[PDB]
Amino acid sequence: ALDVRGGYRSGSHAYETRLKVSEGWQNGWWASMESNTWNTINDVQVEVNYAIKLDDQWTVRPGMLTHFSSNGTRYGPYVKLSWDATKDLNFGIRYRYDWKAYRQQDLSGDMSRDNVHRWDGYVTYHINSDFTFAWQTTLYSKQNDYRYANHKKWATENAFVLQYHMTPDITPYIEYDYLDRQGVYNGRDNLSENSYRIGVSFKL
Ligand SMILES: CCCCCCCC
Ligand SMILES: CCCCCCCC
Ligand SMILES: CCCCCCCC
Ligand SMILES: CCCCCCCC
Repeated sequence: ALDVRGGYRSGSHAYETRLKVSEGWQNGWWASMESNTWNTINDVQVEVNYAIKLDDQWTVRPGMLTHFSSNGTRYGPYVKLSWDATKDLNFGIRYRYDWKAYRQQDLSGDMSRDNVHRWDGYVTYHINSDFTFAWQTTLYSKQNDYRYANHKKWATENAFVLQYHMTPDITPYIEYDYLDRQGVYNGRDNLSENSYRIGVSFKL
């Protein structure tokens, strides 16, 4: 599947575009590659996991998200648990440890590693043949002496996605995210970060 997404961030006063290609294999392997651009008025991420079928409803996915930026490489081993409660309702939970392969100045001025503990919760609800609603909730916290742009050692994200199944292989969507007070505009941080996004996913 190919996903193209454009987004506006209200606190950062910035536009971002994501181009993403993802595929599940019948042997259980799954992978994704994406690029994200950032235009104030950049990253590449590779994700791989393996789907362990516990039964017809339950799947465990050991995986890793590798994140490439100009600062360097960040490795995010994870485990995701997925439950298809019904054909129309799926729940998911993931814990990921984001470990930076590069050292950065911490809040005390010492060189350390800005590693992160990250949890995501997922609910996907196929409302009817036309629409699917998905919510992803996220909590991450710092392992070491660093902070987020909200002046805390932790922050949240909440992503709300409405997908319209126009075609069986074309799915336009709209999305609203609240990314905590993590907006940064001209060195000034602690801004409310609303995120408004529109995209479309294309199946083969
Ligand atoms: C899923 C990998 C677990 C890594 C946790 C490390 C905590 C210091
Ligand atoms: C068994 C996983 C529960 C997922 C919680 C959903 C939070 C949006
Ligand atoms: C179609 C009306 C029910 C949809 C609400 C469920 C959560 C988005
Ligand atoms: C079912 C949608 C949940 C919305 C949560 C909003 C949290 C402030």
